[PDB]
Amino acid sequence: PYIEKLELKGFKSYGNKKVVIPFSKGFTAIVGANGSGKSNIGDAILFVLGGLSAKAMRASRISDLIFAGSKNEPPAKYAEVAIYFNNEDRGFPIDEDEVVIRRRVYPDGRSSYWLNGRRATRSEILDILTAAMISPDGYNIVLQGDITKFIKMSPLERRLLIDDIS
Amino acid sequence: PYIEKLELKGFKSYGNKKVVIPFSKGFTAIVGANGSGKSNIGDAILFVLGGLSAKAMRASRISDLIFAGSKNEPPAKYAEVAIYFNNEDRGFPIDEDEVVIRRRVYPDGRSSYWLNGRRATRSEILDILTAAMISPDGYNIVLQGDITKFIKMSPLERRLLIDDIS
Amino acid sequence: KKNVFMRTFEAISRNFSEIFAKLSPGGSARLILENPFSGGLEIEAKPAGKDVKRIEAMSGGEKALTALAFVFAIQKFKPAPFYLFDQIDAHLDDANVKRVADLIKESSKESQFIVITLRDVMMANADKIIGVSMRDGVSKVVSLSLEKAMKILEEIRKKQG
Amino acid sequence: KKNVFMRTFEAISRNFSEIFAKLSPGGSARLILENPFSGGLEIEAKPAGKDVKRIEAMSGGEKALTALAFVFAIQKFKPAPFYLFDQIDAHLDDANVKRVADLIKESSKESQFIVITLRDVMMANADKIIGVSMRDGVSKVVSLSLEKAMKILEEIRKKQG
Ligand SMILES: Nc1ncnc2c1ncn2[C@@H]1O[C@H](COP(=O)(O)OP(=O)(O)OP(=O)(O)O)[C@@H](O)[C@H]1O
Ligand SMILES: Nc1ncnc2c1ncn2[C@@H]1O[C@H](COP(=O)(O)OP(=O)(O)OP(=O)(O)O)[C@@H](O)[C@H]1O
Ligand SMILES: [Mg+2]
Ligand SMILES: [Mg+2]
Repeated sequence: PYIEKLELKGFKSYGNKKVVIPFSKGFTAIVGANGSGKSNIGDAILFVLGGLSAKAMRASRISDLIFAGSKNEPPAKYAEVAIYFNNEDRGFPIDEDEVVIRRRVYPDGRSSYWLNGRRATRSEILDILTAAMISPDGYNIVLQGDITKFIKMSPLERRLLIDDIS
Repeated sequence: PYIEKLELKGFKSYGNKKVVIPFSKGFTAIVGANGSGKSNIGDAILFVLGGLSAKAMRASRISDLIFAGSKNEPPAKYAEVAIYFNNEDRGFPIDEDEVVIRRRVYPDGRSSYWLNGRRATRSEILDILTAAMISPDGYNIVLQGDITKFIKMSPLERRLLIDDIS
Repeated sequence: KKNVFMRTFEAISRNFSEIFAKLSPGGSARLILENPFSGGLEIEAKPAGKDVKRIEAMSGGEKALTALAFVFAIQKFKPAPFYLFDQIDAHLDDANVKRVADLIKESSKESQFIVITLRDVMMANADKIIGVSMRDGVSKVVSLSLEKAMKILEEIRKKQG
Repeated sequence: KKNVFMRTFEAISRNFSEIFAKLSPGGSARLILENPFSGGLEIEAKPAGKDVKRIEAMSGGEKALTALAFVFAIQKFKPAPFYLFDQIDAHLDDANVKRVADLIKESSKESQFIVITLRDVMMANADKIIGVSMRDGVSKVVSLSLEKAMKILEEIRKKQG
C-alpha cells in the first residue's frame, strides 16, 4: 500500500485551518525555504504512525507538538494528523481499499487513535502497520541529521546495528 | 595584503608535479566533485601559515600530509607549500611588493620555513602574519564542519568564546 | 546466532556493494568483518582510481555517499511500503545528488518515496513536487509543477537589486 | 575585565544584529546575556512573522544561518586580510545561499574571500572559479569561467542515459 495524502490540523507549524498534503504514488519531493515546515511533515508521519518519543520529533513534551498561537491565530485545542493509506494490493490485514489512521494529542498528553473511523489502540495500529511491513525496524524513515549520525558511529555500534537487523 | 596564488608540491592529494593555484583579489569559489581535493587546498593554507595540529588538517601524524603513492606515481620525498602574498598596501612589516612564505615537512616530521627565500623560524613567520592581522584568533578560516560546531555549543562555551575575543 | 547473523550480514553486505558500485561508477565497497563477532563492522570503500581506505578516512562528501549506500542496503533487506528521506543530499555535489536521485527514481516504481531536499537536482527528478511556505508563523502547502518550481529558482539566481 | 568584556560584547552583538537583519529580511536577532558573566551567552532570533526563540529551537537551516551571522560578526570585530570558508552553505536553501553570497560579494571589495562550496548559487557570485578534479588519485586545478562551469552543471541536469 502507499500514502495517498496527509491531513494536518493544529500540528506543529500547521495552523487550525486543516491542511491537506497529497503525495505521488511514486517519487515526491518536498521543497521550501528554511524553517517553513518541511520536516514537520515528516514529524506528522512519525506521530500518526505511533509517535514514540517527542525527542525524535524535536519536542520537549509530547504536548509541544500542538500549534502555538501566532500573529492572527489562537493556539490549537489539540494536535491532529490523519494519514490516508491506499489499500489496493492488500498490504494490511483489512478488507478495504482505503485505510485511514488518525491520531490526536491533547494539552495533557492524552492520545486517541482511530482506524477507518472506529476508535483503536496504539497496539492494534502498530500491529496493522507491522503486517504491512511498516515498522521502526524497517529504517524506512531517515531524519534530518541521521546520515551525519550513521557516520559518527564506531565500527562497534555499526556491528551492533546488524545485530538488531538479526 | 592578499593571496596572489598558492603552489603545492607533494602536499596531500597533489602529486609530485607542482601545482599552481591562482586566486582573485576579490571573491574566489573553489568547486569540484566530492573527494577531489577542495578542502586539501584549505589544508595547504593552514599548513603554510604555521600549521599547528595535524588533526585540524585531518592527519594522524604531521607526516601523513605527504603525498601517498598512487597508480602511476611514487610517494613524495616531502610535502611543500608556498603561498604568495601581495604586499602593496604594506600590511606586513617588510619593504617588499611580494611576500612569499614557504613550508616543507619531511617523513620524520621536521619542518623548514622560508620567507622571501631566506630561511626562517615559525615564530618569525607567526610574527609577520600577526602584524598583517593574520592569526588563528582572527577566526578568518572556517573549516568543513565548523558551522555544525558553532551550533552544538552550549550557552556556556559560547560565553567563553567571547572571553578569548577579550 | 552467528549462523544467521552471517546469513543477514552476507545479504546486506551483498547489497552495499552493488548499490555503491552504482553510486560510484568504476568504484567499489565491501563490508569486511574485523573478527570472522567479538569486535565490530568496518567499511572499506574504493572509488575509481583512488586507493582503499576505511570510511573514516574519506572526504566528508564521500562519507555521506558511502553511508547512504549502507542505509539503502539495510532498506533493501527489509523493503518498506514507503520511505521518508529528510536532507540526505546535504553534503553531495550536483553529480552525486543526481546519482542518488536516479537510484531513488528507479526504486520508485516499486516502493513509495518522499524526499525532503533543498537541492534542485533532487527535486527535478520527482513525479511530484510539494512546496512548503510560511506566512506569519503558519505553514502552507501548494502543489508546484516542474516549470513553476524552476522559475522560482531561476529568479533567485538572476541579478536583481 | 567585565568593563572591557562588555565593550567587546556590545561591539560584536551590535554586528550580529545588523548582519542577521541583512540575511533575514524583516527579521532580527539579539545576543542577550543570561547574567548582566557567571552563566553564559544566549542567542535569540526572530525572523519575519515568527516568534522569538533561542537558536536551539530553530530549524536546522535557520540554525546554520544564525550561526553564520554570529561568525561573520566575530570577523567584523577583528577584520582579516583574507577568509577561507569551507562549506558554510550545506544547510541553507537557494534563497538563503544567495543572501550569504551577496553579503560575501559585498565585503569582497575590502577583504579577500576564498569560499569552497558545492552549491551553484554560491559559485555564480564569484569573481573567479577554481575547479578541482581528480584522476588516478591525483588532484588537479583549472581556472573555469562562469559559462563553462554552468555548462557542466546544466549537463548534469539534462536527462541522459
Ligand atoms: N508547536 C508549534 N507551533 C508553531 N510553530 C511550531 C511548532 N513546532 C514547531 N514550529 C515551527 O516549525 C519551524 C521549523 O519547522 P521545520 O523543521 O519543518 O522546517 P524546515 O522547513 O524543515 O527547515 P529547514 O529547511 O531549515 O530544515 C520553526 O519555525 C518552528 O517555530
Ligand atoms: N597524503 C595524501 N596522499 C594522497 N591522497 C591524499 C592524502 N591525504 C589526503 N588524500 C586524499 O584527499 C581526498 C580528500 O580530499 P578533500 O578533503 O580535499 O576533498 P573534497 O573535494 O573537499 O571533498 P568533499 O567535497 O567531499 O568535501 C581523499 O580522496 C584522500 O584520499
Ligand atoms: Mg528541516
Ligand atoms: Mg571537503
